[PDB]
Amino acid sequence: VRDAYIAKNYNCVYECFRDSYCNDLCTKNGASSGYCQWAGKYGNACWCYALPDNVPIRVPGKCH
Repeated sequence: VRDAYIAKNYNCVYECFRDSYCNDLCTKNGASSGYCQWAGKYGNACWCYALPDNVPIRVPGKCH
């Protein structure tokens, strides 16, 4: 499992503004927790906590 910017299709996240949405989103994939986090490198995103292993999260620089 991991803590990271969850991906969508091609190393892109869910640009969310409702931590709660994440709290539901991440765990919905099987994460233990879920919060929307933001940094800059890739902007804002959902930081899934203890997200399972089958979900390639994203960290490239730019989504594509």
